[PDB]
Amino acid sequence: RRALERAETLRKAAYEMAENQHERAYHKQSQIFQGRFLRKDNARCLRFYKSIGMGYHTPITAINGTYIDKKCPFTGNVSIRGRILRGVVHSAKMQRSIIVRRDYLHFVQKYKRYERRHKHVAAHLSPCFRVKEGDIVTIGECRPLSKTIRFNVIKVEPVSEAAKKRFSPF
Amino acid sequence: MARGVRKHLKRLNAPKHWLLDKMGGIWAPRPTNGPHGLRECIPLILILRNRLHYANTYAETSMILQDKNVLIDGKPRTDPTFPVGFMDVFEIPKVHKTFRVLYDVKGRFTLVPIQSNEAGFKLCRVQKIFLGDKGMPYLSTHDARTIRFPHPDIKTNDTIKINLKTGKIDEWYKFDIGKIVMVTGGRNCGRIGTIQAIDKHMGSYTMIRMKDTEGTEFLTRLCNVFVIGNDSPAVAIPTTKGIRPDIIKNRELRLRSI
Amino acid sequence: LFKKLKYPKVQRVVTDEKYARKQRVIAEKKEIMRKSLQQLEEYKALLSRMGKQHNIRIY
Amino acid sequence: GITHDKMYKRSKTGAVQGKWHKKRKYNLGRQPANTKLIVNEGQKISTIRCRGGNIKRRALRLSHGSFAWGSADISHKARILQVVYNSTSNELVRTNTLVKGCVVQIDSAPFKSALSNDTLDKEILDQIRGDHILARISSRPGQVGTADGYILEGPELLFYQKKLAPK
RNA sequence: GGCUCAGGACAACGGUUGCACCCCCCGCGGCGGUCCUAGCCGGACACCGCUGGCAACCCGGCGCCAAGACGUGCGCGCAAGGGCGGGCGCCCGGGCGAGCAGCGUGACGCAGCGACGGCCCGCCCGGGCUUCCGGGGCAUCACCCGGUCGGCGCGGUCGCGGCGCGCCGAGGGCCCGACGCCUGGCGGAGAAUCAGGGUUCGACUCCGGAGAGCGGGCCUGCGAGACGGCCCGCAC
Ligand SMILES: [Mg+2]
Ligand SMILES: [Mg+2]
Ligand SMILES: [Mg+2]
Ligand SMILES: [Mg+2]
Ligand SMILES: [Mg+2]
Ligand SMILES: [Mg+2]
Ligand SMILES: [Mg+2]
Repeated sequence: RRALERAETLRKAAYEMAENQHERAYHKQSQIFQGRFLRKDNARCLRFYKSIGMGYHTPITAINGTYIDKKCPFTGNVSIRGRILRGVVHSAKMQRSIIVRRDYLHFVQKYKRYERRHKHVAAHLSPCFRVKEGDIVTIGECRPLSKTIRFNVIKVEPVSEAAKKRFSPF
Repeated sequence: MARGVRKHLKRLNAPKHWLLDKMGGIWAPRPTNGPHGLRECIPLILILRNRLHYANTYAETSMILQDKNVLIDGKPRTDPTFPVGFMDVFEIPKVHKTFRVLYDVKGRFTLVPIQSNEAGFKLCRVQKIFLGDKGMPYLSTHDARTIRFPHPDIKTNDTIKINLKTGKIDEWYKFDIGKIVMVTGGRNCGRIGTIQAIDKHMGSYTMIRMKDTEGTEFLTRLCNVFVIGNDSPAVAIPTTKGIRPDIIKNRELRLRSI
Repeated sequence: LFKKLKYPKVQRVVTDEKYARKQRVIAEKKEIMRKSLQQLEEYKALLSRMGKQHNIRIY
Repeated sequence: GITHDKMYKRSKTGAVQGKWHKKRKYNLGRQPANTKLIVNEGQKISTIRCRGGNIKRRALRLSHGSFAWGSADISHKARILQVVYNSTSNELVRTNTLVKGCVVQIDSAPFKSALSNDTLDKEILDQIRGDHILARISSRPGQVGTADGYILEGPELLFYQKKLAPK
């Protein structure tokens, strides 16, 4: 019975989407062959998802969600490869993108002391994740998605609001 | 930004283990493409001129090679810049000399004279298993040799014994703990040891730990670990069994020889 | 169409050795195909305990 | 001439970057093919010598293509009648220009020649009884020289029907 | 290969990643099934003979002949592209850290090789872009950007990408110094000096980058925005 409820919920999302005439085009998952939704039995899978590997687990929201994102690392058509980094959220104002703040130390040999430095890194945030300012995120490297974006969010660790901004190298 | 591929090689930019003299000349030979690449090979002329001393100039080496007096795995080669590599066969029938190209403890190429019982084959390291046209399985080796329809039991990083006469596999050595290996690159080139641990890091290099027979222990990455048999070596090895002496011991040896 | 003696050398004449060369080439190609077929057959006979995926010859 | 180099763009902060070399042939571009539906006339396709000696062909005019009905597994070669919708601009539709993603009308003769009676998807049978069937383009003309696709069905068919019904 | 350092100040460059977004001549090793006159096919030009223009540079017309040149092509179905083919919380072979490859089947299309057989695949060197860190001075430069920031769709490219176009929303950077201006600014490996800590320089031998009077465009070719290759404007 649990699978049946999922299929009905997914099926509605496809048909209420066709009633949003404001949209210029019909957005779909490339892997799934439209036409399975005309089958009354639940003999076929209606949603596609994958495991990115490296020990990370797929969120239940992506598996049970009703959203389309070709740049998502779980339901889209991109692959994670290279460097995995961490940081805190700096701004979340774009449609599906954020700015990540990274902090590190730089050593000066003449004075035998350090300097605190930071860089800004832009990344893509899939709808499966909810993020506010100050949370800690883990980002994986992918192929160029835009002029400044080469990373994708993979894990979010909430932080309490009102907490003190602190220098947090990661 | 050069408009095309490079064809020259300055003497100072050449690999160190070739041991070219600084003032020999401005230029150095540029090996052509072949079984082995630039950084893991050595041109034929260097062996024929600066090692065996059979020739004193480029022209003599070219004449000798044209006369087809040198065989490399049973096939005469006329290219003065043909690249020679590890676990090759170097036989000169006209002087009844047969050698196998290996690495010395110091990390240089050496010629180990061999017998006829073991001079009709070579050992190859398998680096890749891929599907070719029509889904037919294949395999590739460190010497740029591709074999079709191999045994399923053969996996990556194994060692393969191919007969030179025909070019067919006869047996293979699995990659496992307790198998004698030889290091083919890095700071530990030429050493012989036995695998003791295999530690794999996700998304990065795999590290191999082996112990020398005397008791020494050293580490290297899997990309330059070469199995040369089970427990005991399948092929001949230089006089010293891959034991690198210390500076003090080497200085004592030098003084003794002086 | 139909001192020294100078005449042009004839071209496009098929003497004995051309026939032998063509026959040898044909035989070599035929035996190559036969050996490949035999190797495929023996490999297929092997793998009795595993799957396989090769392009089946049509016709 | 035409280039896709990033050296002529501004930086993420909005600053202007200096030009430190001349134009290179790695980063060149070419004019669009603008493939036109036929509706000295015939199919015309051109060949282009690309980098490495590779060959690329752009269609300038075509009239036919292969279309597949996935649900019943029926594929035939059909004639394209005209473009009726495009998600990028109405000007492409007016000019009858073929690109990937275009929604077109194909002749129903090949598909009504058989299985006009078999109980399949009802929404497609009604189209079969008529003269044209809504379809979509899946290939990239201008790169491969073909215009292939599939017959619509499911939610997308309803979406496009509602889109182009009130007109 | 050789010459030089004009240009260019989040760029070039140095170390460290990646292409599951890529191209690659020679060489080495494999592979080699091709739908519908083969004792061996067809026509030309070059050089050359005759005949000529023009100060030079340059070429014209007629005429028999060769190919490892050009064209056609004997041949056991095969190029590119396109539709369909896995799950029910996650994990526990061709191959991976990673659903990546290959294959079957329904439709299209007949690309390449073949008048002394090589299309194709792998390696190799090389290139293209790309991750992280470093990367001049002036605050009598304090606010700057408007394809500028992001999303959707198509096109083009060897290929990802505001690279370009249409629509949508608004964003992005900054005293941890943005933007602007200046430099008698190519960078590094390194050089001079000398308790230790440091200061100054770095046209020139090795590596990398850029250019061939200034600014643009392009053919050939695997590979050039080539200049001891061609076209245009300007100045000589
Ligand atoms: Mg035929
Ligand atoms: Mg021919
Ligand atoms: Mg200057
Ligand atoms: Mg230089
Ligand atoms: Mg140049
Ligand atoms: Mg030029
Ligand atoms: Mg030149």
